Amino acid sequence: MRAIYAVHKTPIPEGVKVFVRNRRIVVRGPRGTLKREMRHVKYDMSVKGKKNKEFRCEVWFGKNQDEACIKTICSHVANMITGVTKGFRYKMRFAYAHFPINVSISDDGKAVEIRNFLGEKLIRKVEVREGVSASRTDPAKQKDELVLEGNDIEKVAQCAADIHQSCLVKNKDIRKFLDGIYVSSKETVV
Amino acid sequence: VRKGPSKKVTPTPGQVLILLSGRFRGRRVICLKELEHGIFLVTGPYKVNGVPLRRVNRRYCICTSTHIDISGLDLNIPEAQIFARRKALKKVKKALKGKRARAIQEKKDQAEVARPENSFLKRGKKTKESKSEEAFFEELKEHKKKKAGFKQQYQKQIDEPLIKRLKELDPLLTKYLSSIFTLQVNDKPHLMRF
Amino acid sequence: PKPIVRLFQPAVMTGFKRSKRKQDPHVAILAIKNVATRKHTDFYLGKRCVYLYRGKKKVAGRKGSKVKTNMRRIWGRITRSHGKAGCVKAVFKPNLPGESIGRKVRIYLFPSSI
Amino acid sequence: VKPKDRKWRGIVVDGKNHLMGRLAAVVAKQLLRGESICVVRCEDINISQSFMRNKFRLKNIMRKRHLTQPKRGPFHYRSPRKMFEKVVRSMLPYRTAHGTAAFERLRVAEGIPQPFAKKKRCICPAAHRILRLAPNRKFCRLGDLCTDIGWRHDKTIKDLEGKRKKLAELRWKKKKELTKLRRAAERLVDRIIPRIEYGDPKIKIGSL
Amino acid sequence: PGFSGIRHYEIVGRAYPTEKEPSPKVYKMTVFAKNSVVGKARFWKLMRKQNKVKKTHGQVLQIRRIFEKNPNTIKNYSILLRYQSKTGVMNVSKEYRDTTLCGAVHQMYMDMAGRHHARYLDIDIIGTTVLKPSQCLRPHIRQFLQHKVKFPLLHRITKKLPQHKATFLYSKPSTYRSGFM
Amino acid sequence: VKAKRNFVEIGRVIYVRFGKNRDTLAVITDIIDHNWIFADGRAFPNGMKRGAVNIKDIALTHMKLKMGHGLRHRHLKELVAKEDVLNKWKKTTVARRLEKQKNKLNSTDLERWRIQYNRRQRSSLIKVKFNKLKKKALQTARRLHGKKNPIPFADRKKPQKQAPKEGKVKKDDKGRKLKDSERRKIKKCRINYKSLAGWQLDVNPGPIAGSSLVSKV
RNA sequence: ACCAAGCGUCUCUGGGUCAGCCCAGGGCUGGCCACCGAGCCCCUGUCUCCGGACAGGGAUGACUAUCGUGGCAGCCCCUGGUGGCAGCUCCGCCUGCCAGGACCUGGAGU
RNA sequence: UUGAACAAUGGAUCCUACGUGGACCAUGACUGGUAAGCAGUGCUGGUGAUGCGGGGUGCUCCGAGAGCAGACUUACAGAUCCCGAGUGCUGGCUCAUACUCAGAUCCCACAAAGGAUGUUGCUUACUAGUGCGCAGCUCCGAAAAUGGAUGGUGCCCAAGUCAGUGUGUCUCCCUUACAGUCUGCCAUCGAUGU
RNA sequence: AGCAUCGAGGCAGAGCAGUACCCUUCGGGUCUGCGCCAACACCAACUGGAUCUGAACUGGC
RNA sequence: CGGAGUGAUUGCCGGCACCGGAUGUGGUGUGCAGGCCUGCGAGAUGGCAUUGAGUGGGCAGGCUGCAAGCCUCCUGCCGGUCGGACAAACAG
Repeated sequence: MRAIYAVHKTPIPEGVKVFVRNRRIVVRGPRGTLKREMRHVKYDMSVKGKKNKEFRCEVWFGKNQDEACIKTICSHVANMITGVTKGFRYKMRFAYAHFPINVSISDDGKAVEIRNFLGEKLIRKVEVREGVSASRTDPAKQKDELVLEGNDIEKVAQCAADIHQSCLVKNKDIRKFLDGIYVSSKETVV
Repeated sequence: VRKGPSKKVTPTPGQVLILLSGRFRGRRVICLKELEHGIFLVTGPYKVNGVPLRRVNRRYCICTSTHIDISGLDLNIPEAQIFARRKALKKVKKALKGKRARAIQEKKDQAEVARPENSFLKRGKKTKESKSEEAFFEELKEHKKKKAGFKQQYQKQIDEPLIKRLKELDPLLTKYLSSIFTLQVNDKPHLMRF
Repeated sequence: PKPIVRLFQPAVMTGFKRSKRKQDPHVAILAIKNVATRKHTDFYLGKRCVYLYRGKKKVAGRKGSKVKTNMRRIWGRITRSHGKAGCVKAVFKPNLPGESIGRKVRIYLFPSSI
Repeated sequence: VKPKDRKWRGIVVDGKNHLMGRLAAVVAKQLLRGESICVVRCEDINISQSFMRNKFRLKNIMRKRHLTQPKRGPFHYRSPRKMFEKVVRSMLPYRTAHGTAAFERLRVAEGIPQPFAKKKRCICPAAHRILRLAPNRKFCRLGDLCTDIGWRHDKTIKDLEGKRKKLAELRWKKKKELTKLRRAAERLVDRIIPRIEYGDPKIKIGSL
Repeated sequence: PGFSGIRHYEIVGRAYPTEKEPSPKVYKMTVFAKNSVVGKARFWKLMRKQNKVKKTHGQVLQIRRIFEKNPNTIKNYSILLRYQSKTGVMNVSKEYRDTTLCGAVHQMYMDMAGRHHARYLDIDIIGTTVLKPSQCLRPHIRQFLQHKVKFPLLHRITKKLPQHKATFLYSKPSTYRSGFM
Repeated sequence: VKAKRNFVEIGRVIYVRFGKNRDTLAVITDIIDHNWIFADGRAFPNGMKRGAVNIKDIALTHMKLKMGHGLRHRHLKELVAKEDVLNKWKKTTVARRLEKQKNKLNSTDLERWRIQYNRRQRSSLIKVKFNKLKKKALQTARRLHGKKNPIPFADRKKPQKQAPKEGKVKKDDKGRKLKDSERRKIKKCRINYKSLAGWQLDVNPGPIAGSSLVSKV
């Protein structure tokens, strides 16, 4: 079965403009600008409003995988809208039983550093993507807390996952030894 | 819209043909009349095309859809005297086995072929010889010369009122016949009408 | 110079009549230019065709030209079609050589019937 | 351009966005029919399946070696041009005189070198990836596969192709201006001698 | 569609009247078969195996190929069939939009071959019917049962005769044009 | 997409390309499914006879009618007449490409020669005039975007020169200037001398906008 | 005498055009009589610029005038040959000097 | 109605010289055996004794049977190229990250139980959703030793797979066997007139 | 064969023009217009099924 | 031969200037003007457009370099072939 038509729409807020051409979606906004070349697919991806604008992704004679990938493209564009309007901010909380994980953002913005993870003398260097700021929160607000804020949910969440996978536990029962840096919340910078 | 039946594309008097082979490849000529079945007398005028009074097989010419309206022109020609036989001693190589069909379809050919005349000593062709390679060569030269001069009479007798007719008809026909027909890379003979 | 004029169609000798593992060297297959359907071969059916190749010694040229040439000619006729994609079956005399395959062959518009 | 290539004449086929084996087969049949072909930009040729699938296919192909002496064994080329030449070889009867004649009419090249950049290149509709593969389907790139198995000259050809494209853009703009003023000349003559076109009932022997 | 290679016959037959049964019952089958040979074949394959009347003891009174009354209006034919698989028999109800009943039957046969690897002699057509657009239960039919269906031609490949199938096409194609050439 | 498209809808005018009624017009009177449509085209010259056509066989024309499914001939012919679809089609670009092709096909030998003689006449002028315009535009490009001699004029050692054979006519050429019609044509084409100077080696002009058309099908 | 081109006879053989018989398909009189209500159609408003959405209502959706179904008419067509919507079964018939017409175009032997 | 059909250059009566008397293959017709390219049988046909076209290759499969040539046409089976014949036409289905690349005409060159919320269809119970199921393809199950084999290449809206279609009609339904038809010649066995 | 034809990218895309703009990373997107069948006269046409072009006749006057 | 149209093309004498490394854009390269750009535009042809003489301004320049004459049209004279002549390789 091939549906003659399927469309998924994403309402665009005011103050944000979503340009799209050749399936290269560019999104402007107060927090900045994003681009995404969703050219690995062959769908319509237009913006079709004057008063209240919407990004509509359409597929003509597609299959259920197309009716699903339309929604995932629309969701990516909605996350770009969020990243340019309110921004993304992932808060990672440190967890350690005996050895204080000492985290240090390097000279530039990049390169989070993890030392004394589980007593190990290794040092975990995680050089963050450009487009995402990592800042260590002061212990008054919340001790043992890093926050990664940006305009690209992909970049921010992948930096969070990179810090996570840098602080992993090997050769031990991971039901015990629960140490690591864990994403405590996926918030917005608003 | 009518497909109609199939017909034998054949040259008519006053039809522009295109010679497919020979000394004059692709030249456009005017079919005058049919001499034998399938052999026609043509001339793309010796002033227009440069093609003299000539014969052509219906098989080495393209029959275009250009008709000249050759009406009212003197097309009488001593075909036997102009075009020699070139095969002397017409039908003697072996003693005739008899022509032993008695009334129809041998006699009706033998009598019809005993009717026509023979190109006599001047208007006939000359078979070759040596005579010190020159006593034949010179005499052949003047024989050919006088035969060409005798043919020029009839050729101009046709071509002077034939050009005055095609110019009278419309003036571009003389350049139409002066131009030679060629095939180029984008011409597909199996699709070209004529 | 005199106007050199082209009154033939080019074709390629695409091998001999053959099954998968044996062949008939008497009937050559020819693919004609811009002819790509069987309907378009009814023109060339019956036409004469010549295969031109170059020797070393000088052989006599055209009939009556009395000048020799390095070209040599094998004349034939297009006898039938072959398949659906515009190939024809032609017969030559003498049979086309073996290094004739993948080579050009001229197909003249005579004997003409239109 | 070197002398032997200065002597070259034939068809130039843009191998970009072409399915490798379908390209090879069209090129092979035409070489057998006697054409000279140069398949240019063999790094941009496409293959019909996933990158990883074709990578493993090439791995298992290069697994094949003569165990007594490999230097005599099946040669596994790292150049996209040479991989393509071997696919075309396989499609041709290269172990006969006419087969090697066809294979030597084949003229594969990488990037777009000069005797072929000076020429109008074409594409085979059959064997073209866009006109052949369903958009649903996956595909890879021969230059990607060849750099995967080696072939240190991808970027070297990318730079040279960028330079060629800049020169081509200059020439394209000059050609645009010249075709502008050539239409100008045509109209100027259309004033003098009106163009007689095929769609005309006036062309006849009572006219003309 | 085009040339449904199937003809519809309404065959009527009985048994030769014996002296015990001087008026045997009369049966009328509806057969969608390539030709009348296969049609009468199927008729007798049902006569035997449902009535114990054999082609050699039976007698065809009518055959009557049926032509479509108005082939210029689209109908929605629901075909109820049964077919044999590697395992046993399965009942199927399918439906097709077509201008002719023989067209819908050829559509059904090629569809069954595609989806289930069924064959002509392994498919047995139980009743066929024509449905009002309010009675078609399948999605790929209900999507065309609207009045003004409308869609573009997007990844088109521009079918063209072999006479001018460019082997080298020195131009640049475009899958999204109207495709006149 | 931002391009405007043609849809397959009841009321379309389609170009039937294959079949006994090839190269004709038709109206989509119904859509069978996503592969087949039902088209009637007997309101057209030698058009189709109300059959079922394949979407691979059809081609979509730029226009469309306001009609319901399966419109009878009585109303469809008056709609195509009132909306003037035949002329609106013959005025298109594809119509003229197809008509030039079909006229080349059905052209006789006299017609082919007349076109060939016309182009052989017009080429004697087009070649010269294109060479003239190209020469003058490239000279303008040199005068604008080139490198002029820092040496002024009448202060450079002007070169050696031959003698006019002592017995030749003078025969001044008046064509040494661009005529005002030529100048207006160039000023209309508004050449980009930036581009004309950016590339040194001469190139061939490509084809022209309507090279493959026949005006007024 | 030989080689080649052409035109014919006869015996076969391949590929075509128009026909003829019998039917079919349509068109026009928006033919006439009776049914159909939807795959809908039309008029409003609002949201909107969406190759539109929804809520209303309307069979004056009348007078010719969207589409279909059952039957009964006259007149016109090249527009076709069961790849069609079919005659007194099935099957269109006829295969092309021996169920009968006019031709076209190749090939083999003679 | 000379009393069933069809066929039939045939019936009767003899004499006589040899070779053979290892067989083998195929099929629910089977028997012994776990089985075997095992052993032993039955009917028929083949191989032996037999070439030719196809199955890449193969004594046995499929077609067909063989004097020397010419023309036409086909069988089995085929058409991405190798390789003659459509990168035919019309609807589907399938995408397979491996070292068995998904798959790819009989024999035959393997695959099973079991499993999958991959996907396409259909039946069916419940009041659009949730259950059972059933078929098509796909995936796992799926391990051997020189490097290697749908025959190679490769193929992915296929060049895989399932159907339909190519009609004395077809825009493209064509290819060709030593087979069918016609012709010439050679030889054989005859008939007729001599 | 006339040994005539050299943009790039794309293919679910307006084309073209602009001495306009952003980096959204230097080829992508935005913006402004419809003159570019250069008067009018088309489709937002465009798959080379195209374009261009006649190898042109014997010497001298 | 000659006349008109067109001033384009080729070759050469100078000098000037400019390029080209994927296999120099080199097939041992390219261009070179009594001019060009922008305004006015006498007149003449069509109902304002076309064509078009000069002229203002600006920018350049072999301050007309030489030789030929290609091409389209018009028109010939003498002499020659016209014996490959009904096809025999694009008449070579």
